[PDB]
Amino acid sequence: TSLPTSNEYQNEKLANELKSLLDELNVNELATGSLNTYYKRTIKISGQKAMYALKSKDFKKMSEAKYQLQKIYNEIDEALKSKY
Amino acid sequence: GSLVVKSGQSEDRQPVPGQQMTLKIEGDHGARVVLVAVDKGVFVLNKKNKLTQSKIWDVVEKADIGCTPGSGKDYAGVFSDAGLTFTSSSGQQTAQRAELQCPQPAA
Repeated sequence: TSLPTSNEYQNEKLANELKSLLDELNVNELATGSLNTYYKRTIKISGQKAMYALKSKDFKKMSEAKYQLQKIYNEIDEALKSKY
Repeated sequence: GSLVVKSGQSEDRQPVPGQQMTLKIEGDHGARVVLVAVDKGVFVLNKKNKLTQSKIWDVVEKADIGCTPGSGKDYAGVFSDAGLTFTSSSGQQTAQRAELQCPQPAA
């Protein structure tokens, strides 16, 4: 077949990255349940930003919510290692 | 000593409410440090009676027993105004002082 044209492969790559974090969002939203109220405040604010970005397919929001949801995921991972 | 409190982070100016940040504390080895973090709006309401190191040295200077910036009427007046007593076996000794406070200037 004809190979995918220009932006179509790039937008699909961004959607696959956002889809990967949303699979463990329910795990991470849970994982803040035994953590401090800041993490639980941050992830539910950051979670809807990723959820809307995937279904709206806006490039600006899908870029920002990818790095935003990655940031709180790093904070949770450092929280769970420091809490033991 | 030399106690200094600064930020551990070098970026992310104005952090978000609830965010984790690193408090960096440089100070003398073996020292015990106490902390309190207050909103400045308390101090805009009432900033009186705040303790500082300059007021500590001011309290010590108010507890000083010397009353004059040096010199004196004689050798005995030199020691007595400085805050010292002297007594020799030959007989020369300082003036008697029975008051803890310093004599008040005429002003």
